[PDB]
This record gives sequence, C-alpha cells and structure tokens, in this order.
Amino acid sequence: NLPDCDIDNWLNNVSVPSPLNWERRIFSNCNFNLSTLLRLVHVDSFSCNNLDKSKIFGSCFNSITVDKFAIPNRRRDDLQLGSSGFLQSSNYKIDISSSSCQLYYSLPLVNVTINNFNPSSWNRRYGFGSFNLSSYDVVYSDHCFSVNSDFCPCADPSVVNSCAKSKPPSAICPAGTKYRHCDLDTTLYVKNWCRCSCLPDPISTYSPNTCPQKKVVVGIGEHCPGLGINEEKCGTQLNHSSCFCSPDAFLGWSFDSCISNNRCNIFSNFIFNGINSGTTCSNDL
Amino acid sequence: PSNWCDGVSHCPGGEDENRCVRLYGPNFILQVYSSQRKSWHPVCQDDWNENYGRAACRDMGYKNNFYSSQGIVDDSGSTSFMKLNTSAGNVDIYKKLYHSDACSSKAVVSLRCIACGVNLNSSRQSRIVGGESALPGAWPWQVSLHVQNVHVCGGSIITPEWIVTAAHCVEKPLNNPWHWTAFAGILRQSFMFYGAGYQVEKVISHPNYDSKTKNNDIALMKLQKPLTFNDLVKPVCLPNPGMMLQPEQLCWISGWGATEEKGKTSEVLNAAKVLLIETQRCNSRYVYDNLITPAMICAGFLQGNVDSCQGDAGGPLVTSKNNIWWLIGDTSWGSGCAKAYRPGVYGNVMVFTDWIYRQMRADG
Ligand SMILES: CC(=O)N[C@@H]1[C@@H](O)[C@H](O)[C@@H](CO)O[C@H]1O
Ligand SMILES: CC(=O)N[C@@H]1[C@@H](O)[C@H](O)[C@@H](CO)O[C@H]1O
Ligand SMILES: CC(=O)N[C@@H]1[C@@H](O)[C@H](O)[C@@H](CO)O[C@H]1O
Ligand SMILES: CC(=O)N[C@@H]1[C@@H](O)[C@H](O)[C@@H](CO)O[C@H]1O
Ligand SMILES: CC(=O)N[C@@H]1[C@@H](O)[C@H](O)[C@@H](CO)O[C@H]1O
Ligand SMILES: CC(=O)N[C@@H]1[C@@H](O)[C@H](O)[C@@H](CO)O[C@H]1O
Repeated sequence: NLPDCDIDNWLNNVSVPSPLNWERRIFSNCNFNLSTLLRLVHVDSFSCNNLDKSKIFGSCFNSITVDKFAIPNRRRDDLQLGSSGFLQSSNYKIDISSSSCQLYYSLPLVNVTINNFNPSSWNRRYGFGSFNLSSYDVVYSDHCFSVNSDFCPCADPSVVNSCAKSKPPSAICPAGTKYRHCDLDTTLYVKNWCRCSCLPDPISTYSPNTCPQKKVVVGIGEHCPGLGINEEKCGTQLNHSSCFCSPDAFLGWSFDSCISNNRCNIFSNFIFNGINSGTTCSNDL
Repeated sequence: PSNWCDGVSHCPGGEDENRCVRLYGPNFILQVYSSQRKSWHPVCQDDWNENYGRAACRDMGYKNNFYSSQGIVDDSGSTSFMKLNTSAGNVDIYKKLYHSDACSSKAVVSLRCIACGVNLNSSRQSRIVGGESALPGAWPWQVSLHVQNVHVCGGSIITPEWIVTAAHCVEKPLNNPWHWTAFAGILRQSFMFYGAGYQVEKVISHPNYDSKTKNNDIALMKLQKPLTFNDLVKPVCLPNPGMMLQPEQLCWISGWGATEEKGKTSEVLNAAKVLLIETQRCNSRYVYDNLITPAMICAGFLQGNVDSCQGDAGGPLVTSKNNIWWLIGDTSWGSGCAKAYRPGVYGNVMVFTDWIYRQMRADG
C-alpha cells in the first residue's frame, strides 16, 4: 500500500536546470524500481561508487539525495570524479567518499526548457535578473568569488564628490553596509587621484588581499556563494541613486549549450544514505 | 657631446661619424657604424691584434681600460662584417676597416674593456621590505652619496672615475659638486664617517631633463681619484642595445631606502628581488595614466610589499645573464613604499647608454 517515489517523473520534468543552480530532492518513505528507472529514462551511462550496482536490487535506503543539472558539450569531460575542472570547483563538488551512483541521460529537445538562476544573496540584492540568452543554453561558473555581509559594490557619494580622476561610479549603499575602499593619492601634478578598491576586474585584481572580493571553491552541499563583478561597472554617476548594479557586469560566467545527437544531456550524483536500512525500499524483487 | 653619433658631420675631418663605436649583445660583440649604409655592422677577428683594442675602448669613453678580447661565433645574423687590413701604414683603426661578406675565421670579436658584472657568491639577500639580512661583497657597484655627511641618494659605478644616479637628487641648488661626497664599499652607514669619502669633482645632468614629468632623469657624478678596484668594489657593465629582455625577468634592486613609507633610511644596505613590468602595461589609463615616457621603466610587483622607497633613489636595477650583471635602470621615483597598484618607477638607462659615452669621452 506504500506509494512510489516516482523519481523518473522528476528527471523527465520539462524544467531542466544548470550546474550553477543544481537542486536536491530528499526522497524518503516511498517505493521505486531501478529497472523502471533504467527503462523509462533513456540512459547514456550509469555508474556507481562506494556501493555495488548489483546490490541496489533488494537492499534499500533511508533517504536519497537526488541532484540534477544539464551537461555542457565542452564540459562533459570535466565531470570526472575528483577532477579540478570548472564544474567540480565552481559549480558542484561530488563527495567521492560517500555512496553515490552517477546517472547520465538525455531528454528530447522538444520538451526541455532551462531555468538558469544564480543561487546567492551577495550578487542578487545588487542588480541582476534574466540571464540574457537563447532558448537552450546552460550557465556554468568558472571561478566563484565570496564577499562579506557588508560589501557595497557601490562607492561612497562623498569621496567621489571630491575625486577628480579615475572617477569610478558611485551610489548610496544600503542601511547596514560599509563604503568600498578608496585611498585619495597624489602623483606628480594630478591631485586628489582616487584609486578605489577592486579596480581592474575581480579576476585581474593583482591585490588578492585588498579587494574584499576573495576567491573560494564550492563544497559538498553548498552551491556557489557568488560570481564576478567589475567594480568599475556598478552604479550610475548621479549620487542620490540606490546601488543599482547593471546586467552587463556579470563576468565569470560562460554560455555553452546542451545539445548532443538531437538531444539535451543531463547528469546526476544520486547521493545515498543508509544501506540495508530505511522505509524507502523497492520491489526490484 | 650631443654632436656625436647623429648622422651629420660636424668637424671638418668627420671623426664624429667615422668613429661611432658601441658594443652589442650579452656576449659583447663589437659594432662599428658604417657611414655609407647608415647601419651598424660587426667586426672580423681576421688580422686583428690587441693594439687596435686599445684604440677601440679609448674612443668608447673607457680610456686605457682593457680587460680582455677574444673571437666568438657570430649570432646577430648580420649580412656584412667590417674587415681590417694590414697593408695600410696609418695608425687609425677606422680608416683600416672596410666591408666584406664574411670573415675567414668565421668569428666576430668579443670586446671587454673593463672587468665588470662579477661579484662574490651570496646566498640569502632580500633585505628590502619583507626579507632577511644581506652579506658584503654581493653588490660592489653600489655606493652612497652624501650631502653634509648624511645620505640623500644612492649610486652605482661603471668605471673607476664615474658614478651614475638620479638627476632629482642633483637638482638646484644642489648642482654644485662641492656639496656631494661619495662613499664606496661600506655596508654600515655608521662606518662611512671617518675618511672614507670620495669627493665629486663635477656633476653632470641631462640637458633635456624636465622636473614636471620627471622624465630624462639621469645624473653622472665624477670623482677626482679613480676607484681602486678590489673584492669589495667592482663595476657593473653598461647594457647594450639588442638583448631580448623577457617580461617578468628576475631582477635585483638595491639601496639604503626605508623599510616603509615616510620612514627613516636603513642603517645597512638593503637589496631584494623584484620583477620587470612591461611599459605598455604600465602606461595604460590604469597604472599611471600615460605618465611613463619611453625613457622610463616600471619594475617590481603590482601586488606590492617588495618595492623601492625614499633613499633607494640612485640605486641600481640589475639582472643576471650569462654570469654578467647589467644596469638596466636607475631608481627615479616611487609612489609610496611596498604598496599595491603603485610599484617602483625607474629611469631607463638603455635609452641613455649612448649619452653616457658622450660625456665620458669629452671629459676624459
Ligand atoms: C509499479 C512498478 O514500477 N513496478 C513494477 C511492477 O509493477 C512489475 O510487476 C515488475 C515486473 O515487471 O516490475 C516493477 O518494476
Ligand atoms: C507529449 C509531449 O510532451 N510532447 C508534445 C507533443 O505531444 C506535441 O504533439 C508536440 C508539439 O510540439 O511536441 C510536444 O510539445
Ligand atoms: C534585453 C535583453 O537582455 N535581451 C537582449 C536581446 O535584445 C539581444 O537581441 C540579444 C543579442 O545577444 O542579447 C540580449 O541580451
Ligand atoms: C562582518 C563585519 O561587519 N566585518 C567587516 C568585514 O566584513 C569586512 O570585510 C572588513 C574589512 O572592510 O571590515 C569589517 O568591519
Ligand atoms: C691609397 C691609395 O693610393 N688608394 C686609394 C684607396 O686607398 C681608396 O680606398 C680609394 C677610394 O676610397 O682611393 C684610392 O686613391
Ligand atoms: C677598404 C678599402 O679597400 N679601402 C682602402 C682604405 O681602407 C684605405 O684607408 C685607403 C688608403 O690607405 O685605401 C683604400 O683602398
């Protein structure tokens, strides 16, 4: 009388994610069948680590952490276990030491739509939105940058109302935050020359210490804390104006597609839990 | 001076263009300017004896100094070589040179006019900001210049009689050689007090030096008494046109500068490793907003923490190549000390290598 998990319905959903915004569904207290999961899903390849593939039949689990995200064509090879590629260091780390069965499969291009996102607060209170692209692209981060719970990309109205060269854009930051760095300097005859912080671009800042934008790596369970923002591209020049950063500043992202033989590629790292233990068992016999 | 090596004959005899001589390459391949084709061509080893080497170094602002001379296989890819002849009864070498397709010995001349670019072996020396102590003898060209027996700017030597430094230290009213006093081969600033001074007989400043943009910043102190060379004091070879100085190349800076900005000068000579910064990278809108003239060099780290400071001015920018040190830059000015995005800015000696020789020969 115990119902089915219907895991196959979740992978074959019309909404297909990206490695930047991989989700997680904790399947628990329901049935399944690996034969039906192998048949109803057009599998490219199926592999298991730290758990025998033949031992899934009959043995069961407490809760299955099921993740999914689409495969870029140029990033198919980076999903190797333990690699240091962009996907495994800035999109989704795969815990090698835990029981994980990886599944490779594709969905037809007629019923696949992609809801790209950017899990983060540091880079979504400060101007962002539709990832400008076409009807079949899959974002993938190539370097994740983390910042404090106080970095106002926008500079300070006053320093600039008195600067006179390198006038970097500026806006009133939000109640509870701290103005960006700026060291009013002098060179030969150019007076008050302001070289505000994180100047060139978050990935060319030869000051990996002065730029509050520090570099980081994703982590089992945790998505990307934040992407990249040219700090000379965030803000209008008018002063009395909120910290509206602009859509053309998001650098650190790349739009490779998802189309292999007339079909879109998707992956999964079914994280497991509780061998020979649980109430989410199966009828595989 | 300035009338030398310009393509126009000034004196009626025309010695200005017929005697234009310079070295070339890290292996010191001699060149002689050909007035008929307006180009520099190397010389043959064939039928050459050491007496002509005396005349070559003398016209090269090196007077009688002559270390060694031997023949090496050509590497510059030149199509023509100067060829000597012994049938002429005259005593001048330049009337004896004529063009030839190739030399019989298949070699060109490596001319050394002074034993420079060699120091005692030193292991650990990174004494400018963020480092450890130094050892004596590793930088024997480095000298300190004093006004009223206190340090103002550093200096480096290239001959027993000449010291190069920055022009902003010798700016008015400090353009009088009586005020300057140089000390050679002493590491501790507490020891350069009693009788160790070498007075400067005449200060030389660049004629087109301009203080607003601080470009063409070069200066030449000349001593009355030539420096007696030993293990603790040795010159550094003036670099030649035609070396492919790679980007990021490991160079060494030295001087008695402060360990931090606005701080007091160091008691002991400091010297640490820095890196080259390419000039088109430096003169962009970002690094200095087109402030870098072609006679200027940016060196150090954009991340900072290893840079020149006040008192490091006049110091040498040296690199190691074929076991010979080359003085490619002179510390002109620095926006802060040990700071990011504002590295050390250095004057290009390479643009002014010919200008040094023009003062060397006229004041010999
Ligand atoms: C509902 C379901 O998916 N489970 C099926 C079961 O109905 C079928 O009797 C058995 C044999 O083919 O295979 C299982 O996978
Ligand atoms: C079943 C399904 O989801 N696929 C539909 C198909 O029924 C429809 O006839 C055709 C129109 O594009 O293709 C998909 O939209
Ligand atoms: C407003 C918007 O974001 N959409 C633009 C679209 O108008 C343009 O045709 C396309 C070309 O690449 O670039 C998108 O970013
Ligand atoms: C969390 C907090 O309030 N502390 C901030 C920190 O976020 C910031 O990185 C640092 C440097 O500006 O200044 C501290 O005051
Ligand atoms: C010395 C002599 O009698 N012969 C010279 C020759 O050396 C010279 O190269 C040539 C033209 O330059 O003119 C000849 O008269
Ligand atoms: C290179 C050549 O053939 N020209 C010689 C010249 O060098 C020499 O100075 C002159 C007079 O002695 O006689 C010329 O024939």
